Amino acid sequence: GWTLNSAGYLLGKK
Repeated sequence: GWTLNSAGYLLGKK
């Protein structure tokens, strides 16, 4: 699904 620090952190913020 969606990660906390792996989706919006170290990769890109939405």
